[PDB]
Amino acid sequence: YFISPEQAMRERSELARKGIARAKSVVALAYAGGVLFVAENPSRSLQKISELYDRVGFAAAGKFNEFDNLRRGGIQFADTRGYAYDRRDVTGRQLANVYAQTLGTIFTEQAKPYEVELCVAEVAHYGETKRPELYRITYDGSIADEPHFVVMGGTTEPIANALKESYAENASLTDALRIAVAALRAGSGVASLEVAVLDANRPRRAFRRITGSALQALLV
Amino acid sequence: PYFISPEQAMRERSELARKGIARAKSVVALAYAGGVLFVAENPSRSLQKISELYDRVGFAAAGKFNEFDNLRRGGIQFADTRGYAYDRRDVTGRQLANVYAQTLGTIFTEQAKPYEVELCVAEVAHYGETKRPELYRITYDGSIADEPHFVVMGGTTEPIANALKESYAENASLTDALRIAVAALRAGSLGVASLEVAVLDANRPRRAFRRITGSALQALLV
Amino acid sequence: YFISPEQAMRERSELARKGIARAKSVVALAYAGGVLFVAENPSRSLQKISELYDRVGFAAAGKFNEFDNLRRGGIQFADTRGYAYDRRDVTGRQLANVYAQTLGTIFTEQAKPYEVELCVAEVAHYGETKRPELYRITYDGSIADEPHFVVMGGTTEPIANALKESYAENASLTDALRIAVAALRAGSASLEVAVLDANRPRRAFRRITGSALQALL
Amino acid sequence: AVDLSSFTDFLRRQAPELLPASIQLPHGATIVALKYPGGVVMAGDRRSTQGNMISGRDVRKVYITDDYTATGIAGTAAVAVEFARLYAVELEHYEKLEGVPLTFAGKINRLAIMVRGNLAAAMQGLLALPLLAGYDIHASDPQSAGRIVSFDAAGGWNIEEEGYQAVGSGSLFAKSSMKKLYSQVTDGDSGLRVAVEALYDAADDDSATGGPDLVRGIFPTAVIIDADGAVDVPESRIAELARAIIESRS
Amino acid sequence: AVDLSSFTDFLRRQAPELLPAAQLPHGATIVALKYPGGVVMAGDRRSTQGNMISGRDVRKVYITDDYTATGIAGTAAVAVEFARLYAVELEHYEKLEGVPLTFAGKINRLAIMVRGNLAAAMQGLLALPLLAGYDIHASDPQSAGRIVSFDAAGGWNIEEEGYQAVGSGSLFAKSSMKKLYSQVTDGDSGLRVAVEALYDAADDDSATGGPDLVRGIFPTAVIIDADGAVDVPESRIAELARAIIESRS
Amino acid sequence: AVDLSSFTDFLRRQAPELLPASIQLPHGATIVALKYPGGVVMAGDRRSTQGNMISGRDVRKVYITDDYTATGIAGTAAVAVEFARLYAVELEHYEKLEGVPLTFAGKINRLAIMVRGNLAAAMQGLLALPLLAGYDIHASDPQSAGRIVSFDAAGGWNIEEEGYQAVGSGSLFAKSSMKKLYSQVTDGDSGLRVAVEALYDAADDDSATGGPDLVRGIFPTAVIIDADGAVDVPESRIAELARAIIESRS
Amino acid sequence: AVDLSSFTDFLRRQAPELLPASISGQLPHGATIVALKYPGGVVMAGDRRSTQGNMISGRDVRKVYITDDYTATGIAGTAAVAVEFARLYAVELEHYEKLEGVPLTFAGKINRLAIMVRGNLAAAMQGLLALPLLAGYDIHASDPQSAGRIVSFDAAGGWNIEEEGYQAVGSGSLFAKSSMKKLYSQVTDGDSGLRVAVEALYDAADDDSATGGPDLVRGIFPTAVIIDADGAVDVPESRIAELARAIIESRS
Amino acid sequence: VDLSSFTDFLRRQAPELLPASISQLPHGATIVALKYPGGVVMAGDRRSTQGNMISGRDVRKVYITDDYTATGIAGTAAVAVEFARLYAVELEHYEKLEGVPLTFAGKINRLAIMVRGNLAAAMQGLLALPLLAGYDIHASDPQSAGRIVSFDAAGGWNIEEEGYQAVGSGSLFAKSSMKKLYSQVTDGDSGLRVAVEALYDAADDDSATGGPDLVRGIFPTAVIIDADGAVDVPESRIAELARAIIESRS
Repeated sequence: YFISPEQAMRERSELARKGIARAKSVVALAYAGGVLFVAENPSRSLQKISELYDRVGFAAAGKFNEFDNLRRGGIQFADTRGYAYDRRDVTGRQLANVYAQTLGTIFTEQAKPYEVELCVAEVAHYGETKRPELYRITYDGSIADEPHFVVMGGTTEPIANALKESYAENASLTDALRIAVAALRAGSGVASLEVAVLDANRPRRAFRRITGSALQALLV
Repeated sequence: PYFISPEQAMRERSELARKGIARAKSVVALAYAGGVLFVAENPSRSLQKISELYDRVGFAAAGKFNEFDNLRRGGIQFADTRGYAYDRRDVTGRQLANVYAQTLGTIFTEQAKPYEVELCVAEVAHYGETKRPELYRITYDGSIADEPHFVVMGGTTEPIANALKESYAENASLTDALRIAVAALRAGSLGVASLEVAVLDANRPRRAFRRITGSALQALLV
Repeated sequence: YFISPEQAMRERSELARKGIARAKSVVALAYAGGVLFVAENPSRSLQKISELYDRVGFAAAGKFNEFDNLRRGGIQFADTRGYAYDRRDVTGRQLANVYAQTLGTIFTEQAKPYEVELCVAEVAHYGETKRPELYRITYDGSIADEPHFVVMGGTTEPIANALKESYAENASLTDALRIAVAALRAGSASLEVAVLDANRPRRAFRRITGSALQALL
Repeated sequence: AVDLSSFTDFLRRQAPELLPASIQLPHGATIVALKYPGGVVMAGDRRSTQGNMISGRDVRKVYITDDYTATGIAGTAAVAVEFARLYAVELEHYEKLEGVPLTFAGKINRLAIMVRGNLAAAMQGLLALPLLAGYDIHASDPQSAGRIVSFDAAGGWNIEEEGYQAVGSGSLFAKSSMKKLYSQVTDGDSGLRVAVEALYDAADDDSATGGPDLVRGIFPTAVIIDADGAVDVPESRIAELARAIIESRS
Repeated sequence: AVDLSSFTDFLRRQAPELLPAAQLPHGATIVALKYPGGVVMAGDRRSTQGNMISGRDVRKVYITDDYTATGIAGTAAVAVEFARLYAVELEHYEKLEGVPLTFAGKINRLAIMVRGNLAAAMQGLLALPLLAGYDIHASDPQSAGRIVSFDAAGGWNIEEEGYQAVGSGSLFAKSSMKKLYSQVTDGDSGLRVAVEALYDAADDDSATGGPDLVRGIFPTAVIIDADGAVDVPESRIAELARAIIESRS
Repeated sequence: AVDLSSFTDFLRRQAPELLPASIQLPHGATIVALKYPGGVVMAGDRRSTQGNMISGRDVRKVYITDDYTATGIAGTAAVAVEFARLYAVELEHYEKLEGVPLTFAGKINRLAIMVRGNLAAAMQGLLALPLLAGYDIHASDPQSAGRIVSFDAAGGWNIEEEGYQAVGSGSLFAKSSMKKLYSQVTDGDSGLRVAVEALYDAADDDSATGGPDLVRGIFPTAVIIDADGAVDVPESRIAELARAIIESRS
Repeated sequence: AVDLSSFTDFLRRQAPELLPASISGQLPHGATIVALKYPGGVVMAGDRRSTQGNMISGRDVRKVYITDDYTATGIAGTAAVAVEFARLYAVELEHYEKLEGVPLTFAGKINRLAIMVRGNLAAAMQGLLALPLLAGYDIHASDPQSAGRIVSFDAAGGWNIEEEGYQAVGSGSLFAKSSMKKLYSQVTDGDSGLRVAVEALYDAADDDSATGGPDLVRGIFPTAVIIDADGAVDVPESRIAELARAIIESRS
Repeated sequence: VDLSSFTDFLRRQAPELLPASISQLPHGATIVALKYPGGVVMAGDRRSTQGNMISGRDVRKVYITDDYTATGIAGTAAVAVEFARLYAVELEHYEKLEGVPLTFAGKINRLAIMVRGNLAAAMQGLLALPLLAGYDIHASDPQSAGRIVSFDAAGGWNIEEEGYQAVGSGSLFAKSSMKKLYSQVTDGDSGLRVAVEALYDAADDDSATGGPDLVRGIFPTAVIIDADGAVDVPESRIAELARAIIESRS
């Protein structure tokens, strides 16, 4: 005989949700500045938000070793396509499509699926005027195209609604930051927060981490 | 869990697939004077459930994205390669469908989990020829169907299928066909921002596939 | 009998937990001198605390053949990266991140997971002024960024609290040594001690043994 | 793992021994081909030489390879014979697998790949230079349907706009002769005469090309192809045409 | 390992045989120049084997996508294999990724095909391509036109001069354009200058064929502006040829 | 299979075709680099030659490879532009994977491995001889921070404590010229003059090195790097420095 | 397989690229290195020149390196190859120590270096030649006075523990050796040994244009390392400059 | 098949350790060996040369490889030492694994395989020509127990019935000398005298073989083997024998 697919399906699926649910949370939202990344993160050495390519950012929630492994593989894919073609040929859509294929395969063929949820975000190139793009990729490889914000990690509904109620299409960075912080606290300080943004204004490398003094200032 | 008989496995596998599909967005493909029309509901602007495979051959799918994007890419590899080893005119929709059947058929039987996808390969005639468009639907099982006028896949079909059957017109103009398709899609439950539309235009000399988007689409809708 | 995904994890996880629970204990804490390593160890030939690279130390608890294995691979990884680039490019953060990936994989793919828990510690380079760093990596592959001390092996809570109550940021080596020993006894030649020292120009690691160790106490 | 439906790609994968490529062999031939309205004709001599010695006098170098095409091969005899058999199988194999014959352009491309894949062996003397003659059913105009294609050693192929072509050791002589006689081609009979005459001329100036042997009764072989398919021309009709040319030269 | 949406890369992995890696028929002259809002490219039709003329109808300039054309010189066989393959490589990426390559990515891709043929080129199967394109993404339409040349090692160069040529008569064609360039003010004057530079090359190089009046065979050309790439009609060139011929008499 | 977090090591394992793996071509360039208080400057000519013919006159050979370093590559043009691109990606790849840039010594070591791994191809004439200029933030003294590193064909690297260096066909002329002009270097503007002058001198005695073209207005390209990072010198500032020199030689 | 706790092998097994195995189907070179034994000690020194044909390519090159607490290596040959060997050998030595908790015996350190050399024979045949000289203090030796060690290697990895009391390698090595043959009886301690060494190097630079002698205008002098029971130490520049001027004024 | 072979083991796990190489050096030596009743003695010179230069004067070339055997190696100094070290380990390894030492025939065969597997390297200069001397305990007669075995470069081995043998650059001279002196061997003392004299004669006619150095006090090294096992002959005993010979020649 073989083994039950519905059974395997269900158990593997439940296992992944539990790991993520028990995990720290992250939010990403569009703003005039472009895209804002906020995640609750006590540690000072372990990132949950990173740069993938020029105008492409990455945020994740779940088991660290598992998503840091995905972050690396993603940076390898981007650097390689930008080398084989040109930097301008690398897109958020492509990185997302890759992660989908990957999580999809891990889910189906590995021992344990990946207890992770991730977000790939892309702002426009210096000077262009393009709406920011946000993608969420599930542990099972499902992929979603989000118009304004994405929430992942822990218990989301609260955080999600909180954001649904207060979202602004073109919020100033400080205002957007406050809103994000509010949703996060509402969902469940500088020391406890990891923040960074993809800045359209930056000429080439959009990714910037907002830390210490500057963050505190922005917070209030 | 507990191991079952092969007969049981087919039933389970089979169910697992049917559910995944039944739970996804829908797509319709229908013949028209223009050639072939593709309509699917896509809230997504970047994601594509409808694509060009070769010159006069288009593809549409429903199911799990990563899984049918995977099959979309393989088909493009297969077609480009055959067109290169022989000539572009030797690549046919019949061949691409035959391939997908073999592929899904094997994934179904040998993979961990079967593919939660349903797909359609459509082919219009070459610039200047006069040939009835061809539509093929390929199941997760890998079974293949030769459809004369239209194909429906994704989500709950019966409503869409019957509605489409009732309003289908053999020589419908591009505008009339699009409207009918949208109406059929609605029975499964639609503007330019929740729709993904494209055609395999027989009129075009070489690359028949064309995406109808934004402004142009909007005018077509109403 | 046969088991389920959720089951398998609890079992593997348990098996690991027990094995670690059943091994000798180790503590690592920040101090003015840099980092101190104390472990209860009866044996005179089998180490639980080792040097990984110039300013990077390693300490572990669990099954010996299993963590000696990881000590070796960490020395291979560090030497290789320091050769391909420069010695100054090798960091504790990197070694920790590697161990996380490794235990993470062993945990998921091996017939049995590793009954080990480990600590990677890094002091600053001669002359720099950087807060020591300590990382704990579990059998599960989970990684933690510890600000002042780390405890692993056997029954920790006692040892942990004992340290939580008595920890001091700038304690002298003798003072820090005494604080660590006190915490260790609570947990319960036969003791293994070494330090990562900022003062040393290149190799921070040093084992405190015999007479010098006795005097320090 | 991409199915090409290619007999030769299958062979390389499974039974490489059967492939032609290897590593003074018998060689030398003159082959001509021309287009006449509603048709194409192709003919080749019968000689084979090793150095100065005549090794063969009955050699057939022109073969019908499918219902609408024929190939004539010039070069080492061993290589040429192998290529023709294999190409015909490759063509019929794709037809059986896909239920439909290859388009003319696909047939050309396939032959080109076989040629190009022999370039290494050609550099070492195992040279096979083919000439392809075909009638295209899907061609828009029936009168202009006939096709002539030549291949260079690297597989480069060229469809002949000029109306005629030749390959082999006496090819220059044959081509210069057709250049003069071509205007006299108005149908398959006039075109056939112009072909055998060009081969006669090649045999006249090249010792590697054999002309009509009246003592043994060996004559060039020819194939003609029009909308009704490819046919082998019967010997007697060529003997007749040869005697005409001969008598006419004396 | 890592998918690159590259047709050539795929071919080596699954279909190595399809991949390409005396004397053979060779010799060509190809020119390309920029005119405001456009670029034009033309090539001769001759093919030689030693001193013998092996071909007189050879086409060496091909539209490779809606905004680019490539002209290749060297061994005729290797140069034609290259145009077909490069066009497929370009359209394959577009279908896989739903968006065409940026101009710089199209150049980089061609450079990799060339460079990977260096070994073969050393042994005579040389292919020296010239790429002409209009870049839609370029800030100014007038400066939209692009000309890129490749050396045998894959090195590529975007010409800031305004024109370029490759092939056996390339020096003659370049020297000729050096004098005639100032007369280029539009697509018609620019096409004239191109056909003339090719005339001059055929005049001093026996390997480049000039216009043949008896057979009505003339260079082939392609012009590319914001509205895409188009084949110039033979007749259009033929009458540009006579104009030059008559003008030289 | 330790992960070195190297982009090229990754390419080698999974994408060999991308790498300029190697089994007359345009060449000829002169690159100079010098240290001035609190800074480093680097400049290169624009010529490319094939034999005696001038194949290029706009070639750029000096590239900013990260915020604090630039590389000038002399040798076969093909092989050098590729080397600069690859090296820049290698550097930024490690930074994104490790969240921190390589130490200067690490950057040097990485370039040396790329060079040394090309020795076989360089034997066959696909030579690439690089020059590396950088400012080290980590270094204790900002004024003496500037760094110049040269590489021999086997990957050997030397850190020049002289304060200047050059590579390429006119490098001897450029180095002898700087040997006399160096004492005049006291800031970033004098150092950039001396650099443009050394390059002028090289162009004067070497036909493979092109000097300032006043007719087309093409000038050497330069990059300067101090504590605030690496910057492209604007054409106009170089053009003015050129006239200064020309004017002054007349 | 059998683990040897060898960093080299590991590189070979998983990192072939890192290894200076740059052997394939004029580079900078030229140096003179000397080494001699004094009671309870050993000293080693090397010049600073590098040449490419007749051109002087380097004038500051360091060719003598402390490789562990009780050993140093001087490598003459191709400059790029020699420098790579010195860094690699030092890692290989410290790698074994960390893995096994104990440093290699002196005989083990020799054997290991010999394998690295021997495995470079093919590349050496092609001009990638590095010929090393090893100097060390053996703690385990019964006699502290006789503890110092000098080992030379031929291109095939053959090694020889010098019984003479001194050795040299490089383009000026014959001159340096002939010089020490006369000056050796004057060696009684570390300082007299260090003087003899700088003189032998002076004599090599006098007869060989590939070996550079003391540059008084730029102030570049040979580099040296001395090793006794307290470990290996870099001799300070000024002590060598002083010693140089003594020899120079004494030759005049 | 486990052969209990240390070399065969390295071969599949650690080739790097193996002496054998593929893809000038110090050398030269003279090694003699002779049979005396109830014993065998073997001796070798101490010189090493590179061209005309004397590269070594203390070289030991004769080693006790086991309790009843010794080997002396000629050819390239590095190769010979590696061979001697390895051969001894190979012998002791089989003994430990099987609890019993190899028969004499087996020890010969094993050395022959090591030699033969070095032929390719021998063709390129890394030559190692060994001489094996041993006492066989299991031999039927104690007097006839002593053995001398020589090897050609292909591994061919020969057991010497003549009573003596030599290898190396001065071997012809040493063999001609022993041919005259052999009848004087009646015991181990006389036999060791003839061996030291044959080596003296080889040094006399060959500049690559060094004779007794009375100024530095360096003499040939020797090993004697009888029923009680192999022992190194002490230096003084040989020095004294040398002086007797020198005195006697003056």
